[PDB]
This record gives sequence, C-alpha cells and structure tokens, in this order.
Amino acid sequence: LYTVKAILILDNDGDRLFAKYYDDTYPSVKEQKAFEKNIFNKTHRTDSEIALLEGLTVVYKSSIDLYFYVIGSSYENELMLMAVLNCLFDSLSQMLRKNVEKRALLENMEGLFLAVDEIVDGGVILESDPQQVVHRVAL
Amino acid sequence: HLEKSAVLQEARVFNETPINPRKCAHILTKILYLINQGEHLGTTEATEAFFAMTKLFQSNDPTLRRMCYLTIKEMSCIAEDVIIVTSSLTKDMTGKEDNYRGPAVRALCQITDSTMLQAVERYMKQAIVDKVPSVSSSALVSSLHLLKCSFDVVKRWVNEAQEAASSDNIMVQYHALGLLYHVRKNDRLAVSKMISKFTRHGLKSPFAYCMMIRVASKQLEEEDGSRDSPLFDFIESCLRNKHEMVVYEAASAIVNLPGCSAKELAPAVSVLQLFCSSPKAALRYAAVRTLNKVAMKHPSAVTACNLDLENLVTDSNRSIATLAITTLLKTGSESSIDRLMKQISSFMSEISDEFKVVVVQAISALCQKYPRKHAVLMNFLFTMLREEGGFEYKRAIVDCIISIIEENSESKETGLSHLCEFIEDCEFTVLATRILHLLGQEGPKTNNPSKYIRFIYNRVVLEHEEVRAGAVSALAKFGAQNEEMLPSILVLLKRCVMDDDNEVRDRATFYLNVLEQKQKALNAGYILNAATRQEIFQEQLAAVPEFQGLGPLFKSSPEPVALTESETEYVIRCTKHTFSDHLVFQFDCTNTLNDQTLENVTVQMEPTEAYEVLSYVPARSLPYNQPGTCYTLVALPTEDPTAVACTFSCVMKFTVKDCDPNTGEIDEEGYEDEYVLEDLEVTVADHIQKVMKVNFEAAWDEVGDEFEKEETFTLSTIKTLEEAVGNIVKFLGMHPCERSDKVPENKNTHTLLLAGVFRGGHDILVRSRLLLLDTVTMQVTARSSEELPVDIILASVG
Amino acid sequence: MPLRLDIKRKLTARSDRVKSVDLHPTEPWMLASLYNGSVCVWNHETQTLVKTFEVCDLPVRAAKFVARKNWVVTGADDMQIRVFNYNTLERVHMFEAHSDYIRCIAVHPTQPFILTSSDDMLIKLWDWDKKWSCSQVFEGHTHYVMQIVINPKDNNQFASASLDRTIKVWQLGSSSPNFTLEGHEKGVNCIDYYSGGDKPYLISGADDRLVKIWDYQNKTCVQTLEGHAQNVSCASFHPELPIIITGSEDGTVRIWHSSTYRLESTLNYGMERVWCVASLRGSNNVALGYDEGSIIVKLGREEPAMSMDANGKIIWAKHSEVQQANLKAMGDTEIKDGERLPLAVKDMGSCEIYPQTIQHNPNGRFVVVCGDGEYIIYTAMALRNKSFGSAQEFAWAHDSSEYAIRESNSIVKIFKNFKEKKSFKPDFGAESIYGGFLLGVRSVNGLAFYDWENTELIRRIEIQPKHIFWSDSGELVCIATEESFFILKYLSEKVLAAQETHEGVTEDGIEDAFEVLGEIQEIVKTGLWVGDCFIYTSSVNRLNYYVGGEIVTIAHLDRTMYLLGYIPKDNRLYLGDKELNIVSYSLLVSVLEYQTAVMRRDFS
Repeated sequence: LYTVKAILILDNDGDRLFAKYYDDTYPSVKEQKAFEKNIFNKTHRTDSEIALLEGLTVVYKSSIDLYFYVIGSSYENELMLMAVLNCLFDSLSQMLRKNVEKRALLENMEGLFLAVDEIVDGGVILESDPQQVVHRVAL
Repeated sequence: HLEKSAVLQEARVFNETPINPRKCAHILTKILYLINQGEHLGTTEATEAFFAMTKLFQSNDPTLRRMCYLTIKEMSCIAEDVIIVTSSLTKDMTGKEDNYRGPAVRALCQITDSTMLQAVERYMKQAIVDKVPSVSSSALVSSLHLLKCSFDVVKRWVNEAQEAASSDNIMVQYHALGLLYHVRKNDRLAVSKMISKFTRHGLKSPFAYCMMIRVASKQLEEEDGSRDSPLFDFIESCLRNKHEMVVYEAASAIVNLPGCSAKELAPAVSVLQLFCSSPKAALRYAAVRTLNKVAMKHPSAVTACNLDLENLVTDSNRSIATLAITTLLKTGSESSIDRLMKQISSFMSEISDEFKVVVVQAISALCQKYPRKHAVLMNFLFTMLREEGGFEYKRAIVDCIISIIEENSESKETGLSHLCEFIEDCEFTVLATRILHLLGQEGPKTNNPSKYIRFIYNRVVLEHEEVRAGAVSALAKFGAQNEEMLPSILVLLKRCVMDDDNEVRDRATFYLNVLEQKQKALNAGYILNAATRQEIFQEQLAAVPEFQGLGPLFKSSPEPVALTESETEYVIRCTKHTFSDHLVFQFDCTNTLNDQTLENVTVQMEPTEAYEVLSYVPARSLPYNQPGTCYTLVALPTEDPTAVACTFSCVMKFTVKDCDPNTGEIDEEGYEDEYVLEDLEVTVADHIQKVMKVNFEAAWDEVGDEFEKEETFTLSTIKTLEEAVGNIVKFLGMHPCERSDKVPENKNTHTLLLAGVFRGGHDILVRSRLLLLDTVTMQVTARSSEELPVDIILASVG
Repeated sequence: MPLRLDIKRKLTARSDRVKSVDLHPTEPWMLASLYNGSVCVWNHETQTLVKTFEVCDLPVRAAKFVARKNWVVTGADDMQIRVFNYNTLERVHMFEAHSDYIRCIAVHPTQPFILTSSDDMLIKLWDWDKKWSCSQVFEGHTHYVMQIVINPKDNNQFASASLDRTIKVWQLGSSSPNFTLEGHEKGVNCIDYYSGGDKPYLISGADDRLVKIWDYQNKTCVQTLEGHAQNVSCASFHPELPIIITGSEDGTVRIWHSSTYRLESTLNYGMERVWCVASLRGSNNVALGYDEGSIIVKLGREEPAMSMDANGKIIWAKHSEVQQANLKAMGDTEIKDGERLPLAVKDMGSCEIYPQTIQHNPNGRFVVVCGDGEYIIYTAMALRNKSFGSAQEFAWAHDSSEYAIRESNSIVKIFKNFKEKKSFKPDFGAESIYGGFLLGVRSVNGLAFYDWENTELIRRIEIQPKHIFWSDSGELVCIATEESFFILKYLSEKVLAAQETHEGVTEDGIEDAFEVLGEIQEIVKTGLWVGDCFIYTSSVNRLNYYVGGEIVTIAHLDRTMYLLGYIPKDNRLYLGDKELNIVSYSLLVSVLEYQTAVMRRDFS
C-alpha cells in the first residue's frame, strides 16, 4: 500500500543495479548509497530469515549471485511480503528458464524492469504470483 | 556506464524506418538505464527527447508502445507538458489493443491538471468500471497519484460511486478496500453500516482482511462496541483458514486479562505460539515486545518458561535472537538461570546473528528493569558487562548510567564502587566525560567522603589535563556544599594539590586565581549557578464594558454545559457564573465546521423562573476551532419567591459565512440562518458556598424563626431515602450535617441538617429529617436567610 | 438491492401479438398495431378506447402520432400511407411511398419530417410540408429495412438496423451512412438511443443474447454484455433509472441494472415475446407488445428526498438519480409572488444508497433518510452520518429524540438511542405505524392508539387511513384517508383518571380519550399544519386552508404540487415543484391566528 520504499536489486558489491524507490521521501544517490552501506555492509551477502531495520521491515534476500532488497515497514506481515519477494525469484527463474545471475543481469536489465512495473507499481503491490503474469506477458 | 550524450546525438536513429524492435528498444533501454541507475538533466533536452521520440509513432509496434510508457513513466510529479499524447490516449480509447491503454493513463495522474481533468470523465467513469479485471486494475492505480494532488474530483461521485466497487475477484477485492482506507479516512459512520456489508460477507483476499483488521482493531481500542459477537465472529475468521497471517495479526493485540479475557483465546494463542515457535512466522519475535504485550499474572507466568526456553536454547535465527531477549524479559527470569545464560551469552553476543545489536536493545531493557536497582544484579551484570565486553558495552553504558540516574540509585556506594573501579581498567575517556558531568552535580548529598575523595584523586591521576580537570569541576558543586568533614579541609586541599604544566599550570592557578578573585563563599554561589475562583472569572469577564451590571462572583457553575452537543459544527460548551448582583453566562467554544465561520453572533435566552433580562451578547466573529466569547447577562432578583433558578431558551443567530481555509475571503455579504440554542438551566450551586455554620445551634433554630417552609411526603412504595438522596446532596451542593450525614450501605434513620450560603449574600438553609417508621414520612425544612431560597430548596433539591 | 419500488401494473389488455406501439405524448394516448391487422388507440387511464382504425386488415407494421401536426400518421402494408388528422380521426390523405412492407418511421420533430425505412431495402424520406414529397431516398442497403430510428438528439443524424447485421449511421450529406459498422453476429434488429444528450449509447437488439454498448464519439463498442436466459427479444434502456430492461423471445423480463448490471429482477407476464416497446419520454411509463396481450406499467416516486430548514434551506439531495451530492440553499435575495428566484451552489454528499424518504428531525436538524431499505440519518451540517440500520417502517418520536422501528418482520422494536424501548411492546397486527405525539399502530383496518411509554389502546377509529399529519403541539391532528378527511381533539385528563382507576375498554381503545370534531371530505395533494390549521393542498390544485369553517383557496396552482415551505417569519410560503424553481406567496400567519383567537374569544 504505497508501501515500497524502494525495491532494489543490489549487487553484493553494495552496488545497486536496480532501485526504484517506489515511494521515497529521503534522497541523495549518495545517501541512498550510504544507507545502503550501513545495512549492506553489515548484512554482507548474508541476509536474515527476517530483518527489521528501522522498525521497518527489511526483507531482503540474496540469490546465488545477487542481493535483493526490499524496504518496507514492519507494519505489514512477513508472509505476504515475502510472497512477493518469492514471486520475484521464482517467476524470473521459470519464465526465463533462468533465475538471476550477475551474468544475467549484465546481459540485459529490461526484463527485470518489465516485470517489476507489472508486479508492483509504487507503494502498492498490485500483484505477487507469477502465472497471471506469465500469460499476461509474452515478450 | 551512463551518460546522456551518445543518446541525444543518437536520436537521429529515429530517422530510420529500417530499425528492428530490438535495435531501437535497446537504444531506448540505454537511456532508461542511465536513469534507472540515476541521471539528472535539463527539461529542454527532455522535451526534445520527447519530441524526438514522439516523432515516432506510426506503429502499433507493440514493443514500442511499452517503452515509451516507461519513458513517460519516468516523468510523473516532475513532468513536461501533457497534451502531446492526448490523441494517443484516445486512440487507445477507441482502440482494442487493450493492453496498452491501461499503462498510459496511469502515468498521467501524478502529472495531471483540472481542465484536463475534465477530459476523461464520462468515459473514465466507465473505464474504471470497465470489463475484465485486468483493465480495471490499471485504471485504479492511476487515481492514487492524482489523489496526492487531489482526487476529490472523483470523490464527489460517491453515493453513486462506491457501489460499483462490488467485486468478483479476490485480488481485486483486496484492492478496492484500500482506496477505502482513504474512503474510511473520509468516513466512520459509513463504515458502520458498511461493515455490516463487510461483516455481511465472508471475504476472499487474506489481503482484504488485513486492512480491515487494522481498522477493526483501530476501532476496538476504546471498544468497537459489543465486539462480543463480532469480535467473536472475527475471532474465528482470524483464527483459521489457509492463510496464516490473520490469526497472528489478531493474536497480538487481543490478549485482555489483567483479570481479563484469557478464555478460548489463550488456548488458540497457544496453538499458535507453539506452532510459530520455531520461525514459522519469524514474526513471533516482535510481538512479544509489545504487540502481544507481556508483564503477566502470577500462575500464568510460570507456564511461560518452556517456550522461552526453546528460543533461549536455540540461539539462532535473527528472528530467534531477538525473540530470546523479549521473551525472557517479558516473562522475566530467576536469578539462577541468568547465570547459565551469562556464559551462553559470553560466547553468543559478539556475532551469533550479530547478537550485539539485539542485545543492546535487550540491554537497554536490562538497564531499565534494573537501572542500578537490584544493584546486586546490577553489579553482577556490571562485572559481566565489562567482562563479556568486546568493547560494545560502552554504548550500553550510555544507557546504563542514564538508568542509574533515573532511579537516582541509592546502593551507589557499591554501585559507584563497581563503576569507579572497573571504569578504571575498563577505560574510555568518553564515558568519563559523561559521568563526570553527572557526578559533578551530585557530590555531598551522598556522602562517603574519604572514598569519594579517594576516587577522585584517582580519576585525576590519569594524565590528560583534561582528565584531571573534571575532578576539579565536579568538585565545585561539591565543595560548595561540603560534606561530613569538608569545609576546612576543602579550603586546605586546593592548596595541597597543585600543578604546573603551563596551561595545566594555569588551570590550577586560574581556578585558584578565580578563587583568589571571589570570597570563596560568594564564589561558590555565582559559579555554581462571595468573591470565589469564580470572582476571578467576575474580573475575567470585566475586560468587556457593555455591561449592564455584574457584581463580584459568588460561586460559579456546578457544571459547564455543552450547549451544542457532541462534536457539532458550532460546538459549544458553556459555563455559568454567579455574582451577588448579576449572573453572566459566558460561552466557550469552537465554531466547529471549517464550512463556517459564524458572524453576527448574539445569544438569545428566554427565562421561566425569574431574572431581569438586561442583554444577549454575542461574539462578533467565530472562526473554526477557536474559542471566542459570547455572553448573555442577567441581574439576579433575590428576595422574591421564585427568582434566580431559571431555564433560559436559546437560539443561535448568525450570518453564516462560508470559508476557503486556504486563503478565505471576508466580505460584507453572507446570509443568516439560525439554529436552535440549547437550554441553560440555572442551579442552586452556581451561587452558593457550602458551609458549616457561624452558629449552628442558634442559627439552626433561628433560620427557622424567620424562615421556614415545609413539605411533607409519606412514602409508601419504597422505604428508601436514596432516591431523595440522589437529588439532595448533589442538587444543593451542600454539606449534610450535625454529624448527620453518614450512612453505611444501610442505616436505620437519617438527618441531614445541611449548609451553604446563597448569592445576594443571604443564606439558604435546609434540614431534612428523613424519618423512617418503616415507611418513610419526612420533614424537609428549608429555612433561609434569603426568601427566594426556602421556596427554591424544596424545588431545587429535585 | 430491493424491489421496495414502484412497479405498477398500470393497465392491461390480453390480446394478440401486438407488434407495434407508438405513443401520443401530448395527451398520453397510445397507438398500437396488431398482427390482426386492426390498430387501436386507447386512453389507458380508464381503459377506454380513444379511437380504433381498420387501416388495413393485413398486419399493420408502422405507426406514429404527428402531434405538432395534430394529425396521426398511419401505414399499412398495402404499402400505402394513409393519413388521418387525429382531430377527429378524419382521414386526410393517402399515397404509396414505399412499395414493400413498411417497417418503421422515424420522424424529425423539429423539422417537419417523416422518415421511413422499408423492407424494400429502401429508406425514403418524405416531406409533409411539400405534401408528402419523396424528398430524398437514402440507400446503402443489403437487405430489407427492418428499422429506422432517428437520433433525435441530432434528429438530423440517424442510425439504421438490419439483420444482415449491420448498422449504417448517416449524415444528410450521405444518403448512405457515413459508415457502416459491423455490429451483429446475428442481425441488428433494432437500434436505440441513449436518453441523455450528454453521452451516447445505443443498444441494438438481438436474440443472440449478447448486448453491445456503443459510444459513438469514440465510435467504440463500449462493451459487450452476457449472462442471459433466453434470446433477448428486446432489451432497453431505462430512461428513468439506470437499468436495463431485458426482454426475451419468450417474453422474459430480466432487468440488469444499468449501473449494477447485476440482475436485479425477472418478471413473467409470459405474454410472450417482446414485440414492441414504447416508452414515456417523461421516462416513467412504458408499454410493450406481447402475444397474450400487452401490459403497461407505472414506475415512479413523486419526489426527491429533501427537508427544509426554516432558515431557508431545503436541502434536497440528488436531482432525480444524480448523486445525493447537492444539498444546500440559503439563498440571498427577494422577488414578486408570481415571479421566479435564484439558488446557491455548494454540494455536499455523494452517498450511494438510493432513497425515497427524507424526514427532518424535529428541529429540522437530524434527518433520517432511508434508502435501499436501510436508514442513514445524517448529521447534516456535519455531513456526518448520524446513523444507519435497515428498516421496514418508522416513526420519529416526534419530540425529536427517539425513533421507532418496524422490522422487516412486523413485530415492533423501538430505539431511543439505540436502546430498544420495550415499555410499549405490543406487537399486534399492524398495517403501518404512526408516531407523532400519540402512538398509532394502524392495524386490522383500524387505527389504534397507543401511549408513548407502555402502550395503551387509547382508541380505535372505524377504519384505516393513509397518512397523518399532526398539529404542531400535536393537538388537533389531521389524518388523510383517501377522499375524506378528519379533524380531532385528544382529551388528556380522562385518561389520567381512567388510568388511575383502571378497568377500561381498549378493544375499541377507550371511549374516554378522543373526540371527533368534524370531517372534511377530502382529497389532498399535499397538506400542511400550520399549527393546528390545516392548510392544505388538494389534488384538484387549489391551495386551501381550512380555516374558520371555511376552506379558502389562496390560490390555485397550475396543476397541484409540493409545498416548498412557509418560513413564517417571512410569512411566506415557498412553493415547490420538483423541478427546482420555487415560487413564494406571502401570507401572514398572524391573520390566521388572529382569526383563530378571536373565535376562541380572544378578540382583544
């Protein structure tokens, strides 16, 4: 619910190759990096089952190559929240026939992008399951 | 990498017709990438880009249709024109590539404007409403950003508008409701009848449920009415399904028991607790911290041990580590187990999911439950704290020290003893600064001089001009106060301990020199650093000068009356004031609606039981949420039978003027309507001071002598005072007496011989002999030193 | 949502397959064409035949009234056009326009025209002022011309339906359509227009059971509708309400809301198939030809929901089906009795529930409004929901502080501030419930009187009425009961004693309560208490007040209407239509009172 501070897909070199601040109210590319730094540096590819930072939900994940960040508020249950996060790995994996890689990332961004807008759009998750998508999309 | 430049040049690619969707798309992609990564640039170029891009648009090249959406999408609250597409939007609108249509509208809406708002509208209406769920969704999202801006344009449509929200897809159903988050922001009543709709049907989206919960909950705090059945109803509903989140959600708030609900709910909860109890919902941790609150009830507590023991045991899962601290805390602990744990902790804390942070939080809680208190623990802890350490204690210390002060701890001798020592050989200059400052104030109120000195010397012992310096500064509050031996010696010491090292020399010299400069006693001082309540109201009232008599206020209102009921636009609370001569009703308020400001305001009162009516006063202007004063004035007749208790009839008159709150307008025109004004009744307690007599014996009789009226009733269906009692103590506001007041939850006989003095000076006196034979027959006397009161009391008491 | 609504089986006839129907507005006469070959014109109102004509005895496909023209147009499938001047039924002229089976006429009203479509695959235009010239022929066919409808909105432009499934919309400068669109997957039986000028829809009919909506301006099939039970013989635009009328080849009525689009209802007059339809343009009465006969139904309320604060704001809501979003009116200015006035503009509201009652709080204040069957009460200035629930029937406790309800069972619960009042709890047979000062339960063709605290059968009088208005202080009360009407006294003391004594009659109520003062035999359009004065309307459109043994007509009104409100101060009556022009006539209450008092011997 207009609830994504950003969803970022971050490299684990603290880099971010995706960020959409769906919702935002703080700025700076730097501060974004800084903010990123404290937490990323700290989580350092390691993640947690759950993590709350800022009273805010941090659901983040890692892949086998990439670090997934979503920032949200601990003010909206894990199970769902994760479900979207889950949705993110999985569909990308199946559809593409391949999940995220650094390589994958490097060849083309777009698909992520395409997906992303569809799934979520700002601080409101319009959707969180693949299938609909799968049919819906045909690129 | 990113850079704008290639691309602007590269815009000439637009010039080709032989292109591949891929080829261009990529180029398009490149620009978008710089940006996805981040870019910043000029409008001119953007505008240009548009044109350039825009330029291309023969095709339906589908792919082409998307990219632009993006592109455009990039611009929304910080845009550049709107018009250009327009056609293109319409083109979709008649044009069945369904798909496409939806993305485009959506961007526009942060970017929007009102004229242009006009545009979509008949259709739009349709459109939101239209067909396949998919399309409809697309529609929705679009508003919201426009809602930022506004959305009321929409809003209006509403009686009619909502009904379509009626759904047949889950996902959708969930969605409908948030828009209703703002809908319910707008309205509460609506919900209520509404709920019975929400309540009415079982729901689809777990998701839909959730918003309701918050809400539902939100409602509950003060009570969501007789949640009994609803709460219950809900209770199942939250309770089970195939979607976990609800059960949990419900669970955390709902406890209820300090000697309260625990019934089913504890079992269900237990099913859950246990069920969760290994990261099903790693959620479980948070809850214990507050969401599902714990501070227990006594047998209840004992039961809790096992669950906490699992976490305590497991030591893993970030979600686990946190959980360990809250559960243990909330439920509390025995000393003994702590011991086992201290060792566990010894390893654990450093990183064990990065335990230190949870722990600092835990620790902050520790400092609080014992902030220098269970000092033995504080010391055990202290030893341990320092010990287990790392370094990370310091941070904690900032809290801990603070805690100790909060108590203003008293096993300081010991507490301090540990602190002092350890800190010495637990280092960090920084801590010292803080503590110094505090200590600085405290000194000889807590004695133990030799020790304290003993310490102090040590603190200084350390090098640092700076470290040294603090002992002297702390000392000033101390010195000045002196202790169990200090003044003589205090004088001796500064002498005994002295230093060179220039600026360090200087510090000694200077303090001295400073010392040198004031009489040390003085030195220390500088450096170291009726005509009631209601009468006041008679005066407060006095600043006005339109009077037509007043007097001095005698007593004031026994109860202020809201003259407009609850949360009304013209919300009124009124207070009534009595003087020996006049009574003023001064009217307190919040011309409520931001709709209105009321102007040309005066207050009518029309009376039944006497007062001479001098004037109705109103406030000149009353804007929203802001007391202003209006008054109504009377002079009080005192020696008449029936002449100061009155009910007065109220009608509010005003010329009603509309507001723009943004920036208003205040103009001569606007038209009146008048609204009913609530009654004012005047009491026998706005006027009276309740008393004890100057001469009861005599007075008691005497008051009879001159004054006395009577009423008798014989009570045959009820043999209880109590009804009578409710009207009399309370109406008169006087004292029941002659040690003839008291009755337990029963009593055989009762007299109130009762007192206070009425306005206009003279007194109003009452004797109520209530007599129980076993019927009650009773003699009520009112006797008075004022004529108007005897008739009055008999009435008034009712 | 409920059928707590106006459906009236207005007029019936059982007959044949009445193919065609055409309306005489200008005098609500109706013309019908039969598969008999005889056509008849009726005044439905008393089920009376205005005229019938044997035009042909071959089934007569097409009909018009030409009202402007004052003549009635007729055609039968002798391929000739026969004219009558309806101003007798004196037959003016005849000539052969279309030489094949003549299906439909569409007329330009503004401009003197008669448009015809016929099965010859021809549309001809003929000009009556030119004395039935074939002014122009419109062609671009592919089949018989089954139907013509004029977009009357733009008279000027019109649309055509054929069962070869296509629709041509034409421009004059296109004696061909501007275009043809490929509508049906069946055939386009029919084409119809969207009542509003604002937006534009057609509905077209098929028996394929699929409906497509089209927006002309875009030029889209807005959408396509499914759900149906049987080949839709016809489906129509409700022009009064937003609903969809569906009709079948078996004569099934299904209604879908043209807003909910949810099947609101199915009705069976299985009089078999929808042959024709014609609708009141005043959008309220409609007729359709069926086989077994035809039926006409009457479907309206007579008012919006509004109640007026005596400052002078009649706050109504809606307009007719517009959102409730529109309440307000304190005005600002003055003008002559006959002449007309200006309104303010600042909506509030935008409810959903569609009402049919408004009633003010007794101090105007709290209105309780019912709609969709539930009651929203508003905090009005507040624009707050004062409260809600579902009704069945109502009384405000007149005092302005309690209210009563009749639960959609029928057994009473009453609430004062959401507390049931059970001190009073008969639950006897009723009919309706009446509040006011004194409790009425109308039951068993009687009206029975009740206390306010415990029930008491105070009295029962002879019959049941329809409505009660109570004087203001209750005292003399006015009950409206068809033609006939009574004015009464209620005498307290008797009761007090009687009650004390207890032993009474309550079958009848107790004969020691009320007295029957006098009765006027009365027909009421709307009516009023001025105090205890009955100021009233009659539906004979004189506004009279019964005064002094006299009933006087202050004035007589166009036709009769609704009593805007007399804001006494102003001493004037605001009169109200339902079309939002207010007229005012001042009286001066005092005059009445003056009269009242003096007779009472309060001469001084």
